[PDB]
Order: sequence, then C-alpha cells, then structure tokens
Amino acid sequence: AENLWVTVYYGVPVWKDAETTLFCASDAKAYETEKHNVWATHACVPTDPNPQEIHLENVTEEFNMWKNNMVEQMHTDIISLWDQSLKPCVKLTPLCVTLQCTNVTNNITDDMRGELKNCSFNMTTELRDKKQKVYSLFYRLDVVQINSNKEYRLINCNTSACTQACPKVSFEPIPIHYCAPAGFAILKCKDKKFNGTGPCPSVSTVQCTHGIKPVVSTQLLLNGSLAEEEVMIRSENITNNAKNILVQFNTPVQINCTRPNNNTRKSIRIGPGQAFYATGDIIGDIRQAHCNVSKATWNETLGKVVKQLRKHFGNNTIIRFANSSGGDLEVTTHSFNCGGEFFYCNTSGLFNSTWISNNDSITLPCRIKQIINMWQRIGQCMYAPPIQGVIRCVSNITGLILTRDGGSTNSTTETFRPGGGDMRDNWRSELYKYKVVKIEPLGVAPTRCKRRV
Amino acid sequence: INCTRPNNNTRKSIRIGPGQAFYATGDIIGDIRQAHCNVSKATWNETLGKVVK
Amino acid sequence: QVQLQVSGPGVVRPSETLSLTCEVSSGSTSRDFFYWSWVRQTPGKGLEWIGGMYSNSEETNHNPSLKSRVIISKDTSKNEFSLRLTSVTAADTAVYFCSSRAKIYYSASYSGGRIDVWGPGLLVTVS
Amino acid sequence: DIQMTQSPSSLSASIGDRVTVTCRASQGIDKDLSWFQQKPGKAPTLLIYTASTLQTGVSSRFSGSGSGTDFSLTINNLQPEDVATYFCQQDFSFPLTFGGGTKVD
Amino acid sequence: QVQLVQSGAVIKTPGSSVKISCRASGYNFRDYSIHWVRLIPDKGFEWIGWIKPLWGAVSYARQLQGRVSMTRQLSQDPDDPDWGVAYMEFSGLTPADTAEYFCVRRGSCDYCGDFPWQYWGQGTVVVV
Amino acid sequence: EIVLTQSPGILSLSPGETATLFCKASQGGNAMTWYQKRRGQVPRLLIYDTSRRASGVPDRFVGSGSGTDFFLTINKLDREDFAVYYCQQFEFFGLGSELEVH
Amino acid sequence: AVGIGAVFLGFLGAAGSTMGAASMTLTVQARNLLSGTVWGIKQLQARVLAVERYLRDQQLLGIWGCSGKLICCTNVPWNSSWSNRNLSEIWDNMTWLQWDKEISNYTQIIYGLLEESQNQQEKNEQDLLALD
Amino acid sequence: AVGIGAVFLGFLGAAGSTMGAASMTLTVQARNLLSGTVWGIKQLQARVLAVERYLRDQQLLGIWGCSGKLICCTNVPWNSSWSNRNLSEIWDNMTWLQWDKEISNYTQIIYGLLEESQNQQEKNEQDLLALD
Ligand SMILES: *[C@@H]1O[C@H](CO)[C@@H](O[C@@H]2O[C@H](CO)[C@@H](O[C@@H]3O[C@H](CO[C@H]4O[C@H](CO)[C@@H](O)[C@H](O)[C@@H]4O)[C@@H](O)[C@H](O[C@H]4O[C@H](CO)[C@@H](O)[C@H](O)[C@@H]4O)[C@@H]3O)[C@H](O)[C@H]2NC(C)=O)[C@H](O)[C@H]1NC(C)=O
Ligand SMILES: *[C@@H]1O[C@H](CO)[C@@H](O[C@@H]2O[C@H](CO)[C@@H](O[C@@H]3O[C@H](CO)[C@@H](O)[C@H](O[C@H]4O[C@H](CO)[C@@H](O)[C@H](O)[C@@H]4O)[C@@H]3O)[C@H](O)[C@H]2NC(C)=O)[C@H](O)[C@H]1NC(C)=O
Ligand SMILES: *[C@@H]1O[C@H](CO)[C@@H](O[C@@H]2O[C@H](CO)[C@@H](O[C@@H]3O[C@H](CO)[C@@H](O)[C@H](O[C@H]4O[C@H](CO)[C@@H](O)[C@H](O)[C@@H]4O)[C@@H]3O)[C@H](O)[C@H]2NC(C)=O)[C@H](O)[C@H]1NC(C)=O
Ligand SMILES: *[C@@H]1O[C@H](CO)[C@@H](O[C@@H]2O[C@H](CO)[C@@H](O[C@@H]3O[C@H](CO)[C@@H](O)[C@H](O[C@H]4O[C@H](CO)[C@@H](O)[C@H](O)[C@@H]4O)[C@@H]3O)[C@H](O)[C@H]2NC(C)=O)[C@H](O)[C@H]1NC(C)=O
Ligand SMILES: *[C@@H]1O[C@H](CO)[C@@H](O[C@@H]2O[C@H](CO)[C@@H](O[C@@H]3O[C@H](CO)[C@@H](O)[C@H](O)[C@@H]3O)[C@H](O)[C@H]2NC(C)=O)[C@H](O)[C@H]1NC(C)=O
Ligand SMILES: *[C@@H]1O[C@H](CO)[C@@H](O[C@@H]2O[C@H](CO)[C@@H](O)[C@H](O)[C@H]2NC(C)=O)[C@H](O)[C@H]1NC(C)=O
Ligand SMILES: *[C@@H]1O[C@H](CO)[C@@H](O[C@@H]2O[C@H](CO)[C@@H](O)[C@H](O)[C@H]2NC(C)=O)[C@H](O)[C@H]1NC(C)=O
Ligand SMILES: *[C@@H]1O[C@H](CO)[C@@H](O[C@@H]2O[C@H](CO)[C@@H](O)[C@H](O)[C@H]2NC(C)=O)[C@H](O)[C@H]1NC(C)=O
Ligand SMILES: *[C@@H]1O[C@H](CO)[C@@H](O[C@@H]2O[C@H](CO)[C@@H](O)[C@H](O)[C@H]2NC(C)=O)[C@H](O)[C@H]1NC(C)=O
Ligand SMILES: *[C@@H]1O[C@H](CO)[C@@H](O[C@@H]2O[C@H](CO)[C@@H](O)[C@H](O)[C@H]2NC(C)=O)[C@H](O)[C@H]1NC(C)=O
Ligand SMILES: *[C@@H]1O[C@H](CO)[C@@H](O[C@@H]2O[C@H](CO)[C@@H](O)[C@H](O)[C@H]2NC(C)=O)[C@H](O)[C@H]1NC(C)=O
Ligand SMILES: *[C@@H]1O[C@H](CO)[C@@H](O[C@@H]2O[C@H](CO)[C@@H](O)[C@H](O)[C@H]2NC(C)=O)[C@H](O)[C@H]1NC(C)=O
Ligand SMILES: *[C@@H]1O[C@H](CO)[C@@H](O)[C@H](O)[C@H]1NC(C)=O
Ligand SMILES: *[C@@H]1O[C@H](CO)[C@@H](O)[C@H](O)[C@H]1NC(C)=O
Ligand SMILES: *[C@@H]1O[C@H](CO)[C@@H](O)[C@H](O)[C@H]1NC(C)=O
Repeated sequence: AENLWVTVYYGVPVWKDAETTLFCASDAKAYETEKHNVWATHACVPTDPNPQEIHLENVTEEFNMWKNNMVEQMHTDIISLWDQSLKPCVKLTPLCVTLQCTNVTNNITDDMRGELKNCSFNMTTELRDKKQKVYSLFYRLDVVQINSNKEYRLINCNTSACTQACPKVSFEPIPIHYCAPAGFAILKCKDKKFNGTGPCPSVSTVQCTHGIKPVVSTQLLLNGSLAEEEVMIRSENITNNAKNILVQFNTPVQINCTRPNNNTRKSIRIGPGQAFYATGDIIGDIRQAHCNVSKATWNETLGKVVKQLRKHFGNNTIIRFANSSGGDLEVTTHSFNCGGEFFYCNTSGLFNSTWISNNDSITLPCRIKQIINMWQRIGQCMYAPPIQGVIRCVSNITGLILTRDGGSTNSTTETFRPGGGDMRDNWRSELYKYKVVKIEPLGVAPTRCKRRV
Repeated sequence: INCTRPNNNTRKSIRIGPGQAFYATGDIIGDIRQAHCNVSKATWNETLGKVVK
Repeated sequence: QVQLQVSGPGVVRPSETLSLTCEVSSGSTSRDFFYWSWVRQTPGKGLEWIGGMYSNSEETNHNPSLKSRVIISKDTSKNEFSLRLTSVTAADTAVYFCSSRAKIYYSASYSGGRIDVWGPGLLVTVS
Repeated sequence: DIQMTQSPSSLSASIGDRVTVTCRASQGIDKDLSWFQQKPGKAPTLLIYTASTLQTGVSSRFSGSGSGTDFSLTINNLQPEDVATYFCQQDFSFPLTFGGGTKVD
Repeated sequence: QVQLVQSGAVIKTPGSSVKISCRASGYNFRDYSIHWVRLIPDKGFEWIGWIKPLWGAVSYARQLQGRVSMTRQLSQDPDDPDWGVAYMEFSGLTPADTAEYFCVRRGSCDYCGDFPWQYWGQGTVVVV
Repeated sequence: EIVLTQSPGILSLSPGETATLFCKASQGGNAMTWYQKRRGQVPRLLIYDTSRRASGVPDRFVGSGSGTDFFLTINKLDREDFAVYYCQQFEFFGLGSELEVH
Repeated sequence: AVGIGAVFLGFLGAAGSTMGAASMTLTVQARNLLSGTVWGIKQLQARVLAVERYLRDQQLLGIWGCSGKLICCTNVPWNSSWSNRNLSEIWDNMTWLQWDKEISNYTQIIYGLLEESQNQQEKNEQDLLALD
Repeated sequence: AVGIGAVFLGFLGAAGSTMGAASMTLTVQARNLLSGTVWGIKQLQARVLAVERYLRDQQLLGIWGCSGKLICCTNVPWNSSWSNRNLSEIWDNMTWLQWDKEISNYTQIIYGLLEESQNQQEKNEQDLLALD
C-alpha cells in the first residue's frame, strides 16, 4: 500500500505563461452601421453577447504589464490595419505642384500671423489635354516657401506621395475585444490596489477582453477606463526617470473641444474617378480652435495626483508641474482626433502649478494640421479631408503620461512634465489587467491503484 | 577565380518624384579600364587534364 | 576487418612507444557518441582497462595506474582508435582489446539498454 | 579505485547444473556491474548489463541477482557453450576495474 | 556594427554656445534613445539628458535647464533608414564647462535597461 | 538623489594578482553598473545588472552584491586591466577607483 | 421544484482547489479545449495551431495505456525519489500549479517509463495470444 | 554508472532490418509522423495535408478492430493464396519494402475483410448484450 502507481489525468486545469496571437472581434452593433464607415466593421467576427468571466478561488499569479505580450500585438495590428484602410483611396500624385499662395482675406495684424494661406494652382482636369486653375485654403503647418514672387509647396513634396484618406471612412473608435483561441485563456486581475506588477490575489478568467476604445492621444489619454476608488500611479521603475509614469485617476475630467470656423467642402476633379476635397470659403469669423476644462475639477484632480505622488517620494516633497520641454509637434503638445479632424492643443495652461508639503474654465488654443505623419514612417504620409460645419466634441480626460526630470545635485523638489512618446503607453493603460496563458492538460500524479491486466 | 571592376564610380541620386530616387553613374574616378577576371594557369591546365582523364 | 579490430605492431622494443590502432566506426546518427576504450588482458592479473576517450570530445579518460603514460587519440575519418603507450616495459605484455562504449536507448527519454561489446584482441609482447 | 573480487577462479559442474558466480566490491557500486563471457582466445562478449537486466541475444539461462557490493550471476541448465571465462565489470567510478575470471569446466 | 561619430574638438569663448553633433549608424535609429554625458577632470562624470529620436521627446538634468537643448534629424529615404543625426546645443558657456562630452546608446539585450550605455562615441573636448 | 561612494580609492597591486573593489549606495533595491576606462581612451561597459558581463568581456570580471553593498572582483589581473573603474546608478556616478601597478 | 437556482460551473473553475476537487470537473475543461484579407490567415493559423496541439495531446495519450479515456492507471510504480510526498498531503492540500512546479524535472522520464511499460504490455499481450 | 554512452535511435532507422527488429522501434516512428506572404499559405497547406493524412489513417484504423493501439489482432484468417510464405522467412529474413512490393495487389481485399469482420463482431457484441 506504501508503493504508489502513476496515473495520467487529461484535462487537468493548469496553465503556463505564453505568447500567442489573439484574434480581434468587434461588436455586431457596428455592423448594423455598415458599408465600411470605419475599419473592422467588415473584417471582424461579431462578439459574444454574454462575455462570461469566471471568478476564481484561492489562486494567485504574478503579472507584469511592462514585459507583457499582446500590447505589441495590438500596436502591430492597429498599425497594419491603419495601413490597410488606405490602399483603395487616392494618391495625391498630381498635387505636389507649384502653389501660388496669398494671405487669406482677413484684417491682417502685422505682429501676429494669419494661420490660413489661400493658394491657387494649375491642376489637371479629367481630360489629359485641358488643365484648370483652381484655388483652396491651407494652414501654415502644411506648406513651405521655396526660393518678389511668393510661391509655396507642400511640406511632403520630398519624402512621399500623400495618400488622401477616403472621406467615406471615419476615424471614430469602436470597442474591439481581443479573444483568445481555443487552448488559451485570458486572466484579468480584479484586485483594487494592484499597481500592475507582482502577484495579484483575485484573478478571473474570461474568453474575451472588455471594451478597448482605441484612442490616438499623446498626452492626456482620452476615453479610458476609470480607476476604482482612488488615483493610481504606475511605473516599471520609479527611480528610473527614463520610464514614463502612467497616472489613472478615479473621477473623469470633462473636456470640450471645438473648431468654430465654418468651412466649405469643395471637390476638385483630379482625373477619372479621382476627387480631391479642399477647403472652400470660411463662412463667418476666422477664429482659433480651442478646448475647455473646468478650473475647479482640474485643480482638485491635480491635488489628488499630488496626494498620491507623495506616497513614492516621502511627505516633505515639493511637487511642481511644468510644460513639455521640446521636440516635435505631437510630443510636446497633446494631439487627438475629434471626428476625422486632428487637433494639436497647447497644454501649458494645465501643467503650471506648485504644491507644498503643508465657475471659470481653463481655455487652451490648438493648431489644426491636415497632413499627418502618423507613427513616423519613412514614406507614408496622409492628407485629411476638411469636414463641414462647426466641429465640437466632448471627451473625458482619464489619465496622464508623466516624466520626472533629471534630478541630481541635491534636488529638494521633483518636477513632472507631460510627454506622449511611444503610442504603446496608451495601450498599456488598457491591457494592464489581462495576461494570456496556455492551457496544458494531462497532468500526472500517483495513487494507490495498479492496472488489472 | 578573382573578378573585378577597377573603375571607381560615383553613385548619383536623381529625384524622379515624391519619394522616388533614381541611382545613376556620376564620375569615373581615375582610369577608364576594362573589367576582368583571372584564373590560375597551372591549376586550370591540371583540372582540364583531370576532366580529360 | 571486423568491428573493434585492433591492429598494429605485436612487438614493442623496451622503453619505446607502443602504438596500436583499432577499426572503429561512426554511429547511426551524427548525434550519437561512443567512448572507445583500451583494455588489456594479462596472464598475471585479470582484465585491466588502459584508457579511452569520447568520440565527441578530445579529452582522454584513462587509468592512473599507468600514471598518465598513455596518448589516447582517434581519427573517425580514418576508422582509427590509437593508443600510444610510452615507456613500455615487459609488464605491458598483454592481449589488448579495444571496446565500444555506448547505450542502446529507443526513444528520447529513457535508457533502454547498454551495449559494451568488445572486439578481438591483439597480443603485444615487450622484450 | 574500487577493488572487484570475482569467485571462484574455476567451478566444475555436470551438464544441466545451476551454478553461481559471486562478485564482491569494496565500495558502493550499487547496480553498476556487468557480466561478460570470454571464450579462451576470443573477445569477451556481453551477458548482463546493470547487474539484473538480461541483454538481448543471450538466453534466459544467464540471470543476475544481488545489490550494493555483492552480486551473483546464476546459470540454470549449464551448457557446453558456457565453457568460458566470466568477468564482472565495475563502471561506477573511474577507473574501470573488472573481475578476476571464472572458468567453467 | 554600431558606430557613433562625433565632431572634432572645439575651442570657444565664455558666453558663447557650442553645437555638438552625433551621427549614429548601423542600427534602426528610431528605436533606441540617445543620452548625453560629460566628463570633467576632478569631478568625474555628470549626466546631461536624453532624447528619444522617434519624436524628439527630451529630458534634461535639473541643474542644467535653460542652458542645454537637444534636437534630432531623421533619415527620410527608403534606402538608408539606419543612419541618423542627434544634436546638442550647449549655451551659457563658463570656463567651468571645459570637459569631454560623449553621446551614448544603451545595449540591445532583454535585461538591458536604458542607463547601461553600451556604445560610446569617441568624445569631444570643449575648452572655454 | 542617490549618492555613490567607492571605498578603496587608489589600489596598487601587482599583475597576476586578484583585486576586489567595493561600492556603497544610499538607496538600495536597484541594479549597479560597472565601467572601465583606461588612460586617455574611450570608456567601456564592464558589468550591467550587477551580475551580467557585457560584450567583449572575459569571465575574470565577476560582479556581485546586494542591497547597498556591491563588489567587483577581478581575478588574475593583466597590465591592460590597470585602469579606472566607475560605479553607476541610474544617472549618478562615483568618483572612480584607480588601479595601479605596485 | 419551482424556485430552482443554478451555479454555472464554467470553463477553468478549479484552479486553486485541491486535486480531488478538480478531478470531477476536468471533463468540461477537456471539452472546452477544442472549439473556439490577412486576418483570416491569422485566425486560420491560430485555429490550426489549436488542432495541432489537440492532436499532439491525443497522439501522446494514445501510445500510452489509454486511447480516449480521461482517467488512466498503468503498471509503472511511482518512484519515491521524485517527490517523496504521501497520499493525503498531495490529494487534499496541494494545488495544481504547485504540483506542476514540484515535479517539472522528471516529466520526460515519466513519459518514457509509461511508453516502455505500454510497449512491453503490447508485446506481452501479443505473446499471450500467440499460444492461442 | 559514470562513463555512460548512448546511440540516438532516431526516426526511420529500421528500414533494411527485419520485421521483428522494426516491431520494437515502430512506436517512435509513429510518434514523429505528426508534428514537423504566400509562403505561410504553402506551409499551412502542407501542415493541414499532414493532419489530413494522420486523421485519415486514424479513421481507417478506427473502423477496424483497434481504436488507438499500434498492434492489432483480428479474426480474419490469412489467406494462403495471397503470398504462401511461412512464418520464419517472413519474420526473420524479409525486409519491409520487399514485403510491401510482394502483396501490393490484395491490400484493398484485406481492408474489406477487416471491415466486414469488425462489423459482424460489432453486431455479435450488440446481440450478446441483447439477452442481458
Ligand atoms: C470619446 O468618446 C465620446 C463618446 O462617444 C466621443 O464623442 C462622440 O464622438 C463622435 C465622433 O466625433 C461623435 O459622432 C459625430 O457626431 C456628430 C454630431 O451629431 C451628433 O448628434 C446628432 C443629433 O443628436 C446625432 O444624430 C449624431 O448621431 C451624433 O450623436 C455627427 O454629425 C457625426 O455624424 C457624421 O459622421 C458620421 C460618421 O459615420 C456619419 O455617419 C453621419 O452621417 C454624419 O455625417 C458623428 O456621428 C459623437 O457625437 C460624440 N458623442 C457625443 C456624446 O458627443 C469622443 O469623440 C471620444 N473621443 C475622441 C477623441 O474621439
Ligand atoms: C484690424 O486690425 C488692426 C491691426 O492692424 C486694428 O488696428 C488697431 O486698432 C486699435 C484700436 O482700434 C489701435 O489703437 C490701439 O488701441 C489699444 C487699446 O487702447 C492701445 O492700447 C494701443 O496702444 C498701444 O499701441 C500704440 C501704437 O499703436 C502705442 O503708442 C501705445 O503705447 C500702446 O503700446 C493702440 O492705441 C491700433 O493702433 C491699431 N493698430 C495699428 C497697427 O495701428 C483694427 O482696429 C482692426 N479692425 C477691426 C475692424 O477689427
Ligand atoms: C502655450 O501657451 C502659452 C501661454 O498660455 C504660450 O506662451 C506665450 O508665448 C509668447 C510667444 O510665444 C510669449 O512671448 C510674448 O510675445 C509677445 C509678442 O510681441 C511679447 O510682446 C511679450 O512681451 C510682453 O510681456 C513681457 C513680460 O510681461 C513684457 O516685458 C513685454 O514688454 C511685453 O509686454 C511676450 O514676450 C509669452 O510670454 C508666453 N506667455 C507666457 C505666460 O509665458 C506658448 O507660446 C504656447 N505654446 C506654444 C508652443 O506656442
Ligand atoms: C527597476 O525595477 C524593476 C522592478 O523590480 C527591476 O526589474 C527586475 O530586475 C531583476 C534584475 O535586476 C530581474 O531579474 C530577477 O532578479 C531577481 C533578484 O536577483 C531574481 O529572482 C532573478 O535573478 C536571478 O538570476 C540571475 C541570472 O540567472 C542571477 O544573476 C541573479 O543573481 C539571480 O540569481 C530574476 O532574474 C527581475 O525579473 C525584474 N523584475 C521586473 C518585474 O521587471 C529593474 O531591474 C529595476 N531597474 C534597475 C536598473 O535595477
Ligand atoms: C513652456 O513654457 C514656456 C514659458 O513661456 C514657453 O517658453 C516660451 O516659448 C516661446 C516660443 O514657443 C518664446 O517666444 C519667443 O518669441 C520671440 C518673438 O519673436 C522669438 O524671437 C523667440 O524665438 C521665441 O519664439 C517665449 O519667449 C518663451 N518664454 C519663456 C519664458 O521661455 C515654452 O515654449 C513652453 N513649451 C511648450 C512646449 O509649450
Ligand atoms: C482665395 O483666392 C481666390 C482667388 O484665386 C478668391 O476667389 C476670388 O474671390 C473674389 C472676391 O469675391 C472674386 O471676385 C473672384 O471671382 C474669385 N475668383 C474665383 C476664381 O473664385 C477667393 O475668394 C479667396 N478665398 C478666400 C477665403 O480668401
Ligand atoms: C501677407 O503675408 C506676408 C508674409 O508672407 C506678410 O509679410 C510680412 O508679415 C509679417 C507678419 O505677418 C510682418 O511682420 C511683416 O512686416 C510682413 N512684411 C512686410 C514687408 O510687410 C504681409 O504683411 C501679408 N500682407 C500683405 C498685404 O502682403
Ligand atoms: C497656371 O497655369 C498658367 C499657364 O501656364 C500659369 O500662367 C503662366 O505663368 C507664368 C509665370 O508667371 C507666365 O510667364 C506665363 O505667361 C503664364 N501663362 C499664362 C497662359 O497665364 C500660371 O502661373 C499657373 N498658376 C496659376 C496659379 O494660375
Ligand atoms: C508594486 O507593488 C509591488 C508589490 O505588490 C512592489 O513589489 C515589492 O516592492 C518592495 C519594495 O516596496 C520590494 O521589497 C519587493 O521585493 C517587491 N516585490 C516584487 C515581487 O517585486 C513594487 O515595488 C511596486 N511597484 C511600484 C512602482 O510601486
Ligand atoms: C455653416 O454654413 C452653412 C452655409 O454653407 C450653413 O448652412 C445654412 O444654414 C441656414 C440656416 O441655418 C440655411 O438657411 C441655409 O440654407 C444653409 N445653407 C447651406 C448651404 O447649407 C450652416 O448653418 C453654417 N453652420 C453654422 C453652425 O451656422
Ligand atoms: C463642456 O460641454 C458641456 C456640454 O457638452 C457643458 O455642460 C453644460 O453646462 C451648462 C452650464 O455651463 C449646462 O447648462 C448644460 O446643461 C450642460 N450640458 C451638458 C450636456 O452637460 C460643460 O459646461 C462644458 N464645460 C466647460 C468647461 O465649458
Ligand atoms: C586571387 O586572389 C587571391 C587573393 O584574394 C590571391 O591570393 C594571394 O596571392 C598572393 C600571391 O600572388 C599572396 O601573397 C597572398 O597572400 C594571397 N592572398 C590570399 C588571401 O590568398 C591569388 O593569387 C589570386 N589569384 C590570381 C590568379 O590572381
Ligand atoms: C507620510 O504621512 C502619512 C500620513 O498621512 C504616513 O502614513 C506616511 O507613512 C508618511 N510617509 C513618510 C515617508 O513619512
Ligand atoms: C502659469 O501661471 C501663472 C499664474 O497663474 C500665469 O501668469 C502664467 O501665464 C502661467 N503660465 C503660462 C505659460 O501661461
Ligand atoms: C524636404 O524639404 C524641407 C524643406 O527644405 C527640408 O527641411 C527637408 O530636410 C527635406 N527632406 C529631405 C528628405 O530632403
């Protein structure tokens, strides 16, 4: 009886840490608004109407959001799918051309600058012999002076032909659920005070992830998942100042953003079946597009993140907020996409505070670019068509991406600057709970039963 | 077998259009010689004797 | 010749180098490895292992009762297992066998069997 | 080195007797003992590996018992092809030490 | 290989501003950060800042802010994506800043962090 | 901030010998970098993550330690190895230990 | 009975539980293991990967003493040198992932012992039927 | 035992050997049979072809007298008119490719005989349990 015999059990619940390819699955409600209005409304299996998470018992696994897989997979999938929604659309090959630009008709201030240049140019008609003279409106940030006369050109004339985005398809986010194939499972940590590294005490398996609205936001990540009860800061290594700090707070901050300039879409015929959508007349006043937050909720939430930031640096610490230090446009200013229109808004009015260890609304101006160089590819730029009417959007600032400055030489205070940097910092604020594990059945254990021959 | 072009050439880029580069020949730095190859005489005669055998 | 056939000189001059070779072969796999070993059979004593070496490496494992006087070499390309015993006196008059040392295991986990067969020896007399 | 003593030097029996060769060790060689059969003038061929496992090729007459330092080869139904010198081989530690030799007449 | 080519050593006057270039070649320039470090005799090393050349996101040392500036220029052609140029404009020159400057890159291993800078330039001497 | 302190300063030993340098940190819990710099030459990473040898590094360099106390041991010194050695935590530096031919 | 509730004992629900708890529910975990322009190629690669794994496990089981059963006794004695822990503490206390990380070194040896015992059982069954 | 060698008895290593030699090693040959932008489509086609073959062979075995075993006796007598060679010469002398090219004409008939015998064994087993 003391001599035991081996037994193999198949279907034993035990998993290992693994790296596989999860498959996207959007909701069928977006298929109801059909005909290629966004990406993945036709290239995605429809969701399960009962996402079935199963709460476990007496179990503890160690997680790591920073060496995690499937954030890289989300990045690669969104980049490649973004590239895939440009091949049916039009290349602007006959548009990199000599542009005769003047000032826009406006009461000109010599100290300031007009942000619109009115450019007329030669364009080929649908017929190859006849060419026409057609005019349009652009911003300063898309044209440059080539070297009396004043002739301009597009800024991307010497790197790439800009694929015009299809005006049929839109850029609003829809929730994608990444579902694991058979043999794999997804574990989500339901602990409240979980800083995204180390053993989590209450995990639960699920077949598909929750709603991830994919936002394009460098600083001040939008439409995220709110924290449970308090502000939570997360980093891979706090004393590392080259590692970004993800701040996710509890109550959202409402932010309004608008362009008040009323624009006119005008079609120009490039060739047979080729349409170029330009800006026509500016109906009304020439104003600066901007955004608003509440003063009191911003001051309160900065007090909250100060209260949480003093847990990592001691109590007697002076915390100040200063603006971004410098770089390109979309890493020093916060950039986002308000319904197919790209704003680049100044965040100097927000990170301008100091904090000691004892009805109004902040408005901030923006710039508007039409051509973008998203993910900074070597030969891939993209024009964006103008859209009609006054454009406004309401969003919720959910978190921050901060960076501690290079403190040495007896630093009494510690300052924090905003900075977007890599886009993967945005996606790690949403896949921080989940991990992907491989189910390996067929365990083996001894018992006191030998097989009868 | 050794093989060489002894002419020193200059790659010149020409901009065809947006993101389009055409790489042509620029200047020939030095003498204008004929590109060639060498084999050893004795090993070639020996190996031809081997394949004849 | 048969497998593990030891050939070479049968008479070694006093205090010169005995040098014997042995017909070895590679395994069924390039992943295989043998240990080829020299063993002597003496009339006085019993079977005495002289030395040997892995087919994988060039390190020699030998009996220190001969006090590191062996040079155990191999040439798998030439089917050569070679003993160069130095300072050979009349005590090394013996019939030498060369032995293959390996296992016959079937599948990648377990041991399944060991084959340590020997080849027919060669009497070497020292006078 | 580990001394290996094989006994007897010679044992005499008629046709069909179960004989026993006793091999003793000085140290723990727990189950690393081989049994070899050598015709006079010929090479020793393998009979038993790991001191209890019958090698494929030889008959079931050659059986093996024992453990630790002491082992016993057993020949049931002694045959005319069993006229050979038998050797027990240690392969536990360097160096390889072998038996004394057991002759069957 | 990973090559970091600086410019030659330069001699400046107090109150001027020195521009030091750092050309990197042999790897994908958009992936790895660039640090700047200094070496002063009888002071040892002292850290300046880093810049990620993917966007140009920078970070400076606290005691050198207002004086230093970092930019980059990428390689925009589908034939040579490897090389890239980083810059460092150092202003507010005093005679205390006579030192040897280095522009460095971290290693590429998995447990390699950011500050263990594997590859180093040959150094540029600045005397005021 | 973090302050690094190197104990021996100048260490005068003979070639072929062994040597052990020691550094102490103010805040424990992180890794440690060991740098080698010869006389008037480009520096070179010896040890990252306090136990991993970099590229082009012989195994006679062994890094060890924990908490605040870190050791760098060089076994069977060469004349090329007589140089300056620095300890580094994230952006801070020690003042460098000098190895000299006794 | 009117007024009838239900707990939906779903897939992968006995992780932290003891061995004898998971031994009842393992059948549903075995059941759920299977089913589940470039994106079709990715999902196809994932699906055929899943069936590659399932067929590998079915073949690895099939050369052992059981073809399609889920509980299987064999004739190989449990070597006590592997884990030397007795019946009650491994059948009542220990969890599964702990049991995985306790004997993750001798697993292949166990595989080889099972295969050798099954193959000698095959030859013994073929020779038992030889005399008939 | 220190000083332990090994021969790595690999996949497909008993071709020229006799039948009874290959009967021991056949299990590893059965084990290795399975695992192994347009190029992914080719490798995918090759991989699903391999599992098409493996599943075809498992189904073709399964309708016969054995489900997952590798050695299988049935109740169909060997017709001597096929090959008329006795036990020793086919079990000691003949190789496998020779044995394939000796009876490559009556293979389908043997398949049908196996299927008919297994199906009548199924109906006899079902009727043996009828009276119980
Ligand atoms: C964070 O999350 C919030 C919550 O969803 C987002 O807010 C929504 O953003 C989208 C995209 O900008 C808005 O959608 C657009 O709204 C315009 C205003 O119309 C609204 O009101 C009318 C009247 O009630 C409704 O009929 C209509 O459905 C909208 O609710 C519309 O004019 C737009 O429609 C145009 O484009 C679509 C594109 O497919 C066409 O199909 C239409 O025919 C038309 O041409 C568009 O629907 C939405 O209104 C916002 N919701 C709210 C409550 O404001 C944030 O945008 C998001 N953050 C970021 C950065 O994206
Ligand atoms: C269209 O745009 C033009 C700008 O080019 C604008 O003309 C400006 O009008 C204002 C009043 O209508 C002029 O007067 C200014 O008023 C303010 C308010 O009190 C004063 O502070 C200014 O004084 C400053 O500037 C003086 C020099 O202009 C200095 O002498 C003085 O010390 C102060 O620094 C100033 O008196 C203003 O001068 C003009 N701009 C110019 C360049 O002349 C016009 O009103 C706009 N029209 C419409 C319909 O919007
Ligand atoms: C993000 O927003 C911030 C503010 O919210 C914005 O900062 C401002 O930028 C301007 C120029 O970029 C700064 O410079 C001013 O420019 C005018 C132009 O003539 C000068 O006349 C101003 O001087 C006045 O003020 C001085 C100090 O009071 C006086 O000494 C002088 O006599 C003039 O009265 C001034 O130089 C402006 O200072 C800042 N604002 C602040 C508060 O720093 C920033 O530019 C935005 N970001 C980006 C990228 O544009
Ligand atoms: C910033 O903080 C993070 C958070 O911890 C930190 O990451 C960790 O670094 C260590 C290495 O410094 C990683 O490696 C582990 O180290 C522990 C402790 O030594 C051991 O369990 C393992 O190391 C063993 O193995 C090594 C090689 O075999 C031996 O050389 C060593 O001596 C140990 O025996 C294990 O590998 C650890 O995984 C990470 N953790 C996370 C969550 O990233 C990071 O290092 C910090 N930055 C710096 C610069 O210190
Ligand atoms: C962070 O906040 C500081 C504080 O204002 C900003 O510094 C300011 O930057 C602007 C340029 O963006 C400077 O304007 C200057 O205007 C003159 C007019 O001709 C021009 O000659 C200069 O070259 C410069 O453009 C302004 O002086 C400067 N102010 C201070 C106090 O430094 C900084 O831009 C902010 N950073 C970001 C990313 O918003
Ligand atoms: C941009 O410039 C064009 C000229 O190329 C302007 O178009 C002219 O506007 C004047 C003013 O009403 C008319 O008299 C002309 O008949 C227009 N010509 C054409 C071809 O349309 C245009 O108004 C300017 N747009 C803006 C916003 O200033
Ligand atoms: C039209 O635009 C040009 C720029 O291309 C203006 O020229 C300069 O504009 C800046 C700021 O707008 C002023 O500070 C300069 O004084 C202008 N230069 C001159 C020589 O005046 C120009 O003012 C604009 N308006 C007109 C009517 O040409
Ligand atoms: C559109 O095409 C016309 C025709 O080529 C361009 O007009 C020429 O401009 C040059 C330079 O100013 C003059 O030398 C020619 O005499 C013009 N020809 C004619 C027929 O007008 C014009 O520049 C192009 N662009 C715009 C904005 O009209
Ligand atoms: C995140 O929380 C974990 C604990 O859940 C922290 O990990 C431990 O931190 C202490 C220092 O306070 C160390 O002594 C332990 O060795 C750490 N354990 C592990 C497994 O890493 C971690 O430091 C926290 N990280 C942040 C950024 O707050
Ligand atoms: C932007 O301009 C358009 C004109 O192009 C405005 O649309 C007009 O709206 C009025 C009443 O609101 C109607 O009587 C006109 O028939 C409309 N014209 C066209 C061409 O649609 C539009 O309302 C403006 N946007 C805003 C916010 O005022
Ligand atoms: C942001 O926009 C929302 C509307 O989208 C504003 O909320 C309105 O606020 C007014 C008072 O200012 C109320 O009378 C309305 O009932 C609110 N409407 C909704 C839909 O919320 C909000 O005030 C704006 N915030 C800022 C800072 O301007
Ligand atoms: C072909 O080139 C090789 C070099 O790549 C020549 O080899 C050299 O021969 C010279 C003598 O002529 C020696 O001194 C060098 O040491 C050789 N170098 C190497 C690398 O082999 C070779 O002679 C050439 N053959 C012919 C026929 O020109
Ligand atoms: C800071 O003060 C809080 C009291 O709210 C205390 O719990 C915490 O331990 C203090 N931290 C330090 C580093 O003194
Ligand atoms: C920072 O705040 C001060 C006072 O609140 C204000 O005067 C200043 O304009 C702000 N900074 C910027 C860059 O606007
Ligand atoms: C394109 O032109 C702009 C404007 O002169 C210049 O700054 C940029 O370097 C050019 N790019 C290339 C790749 O030549």
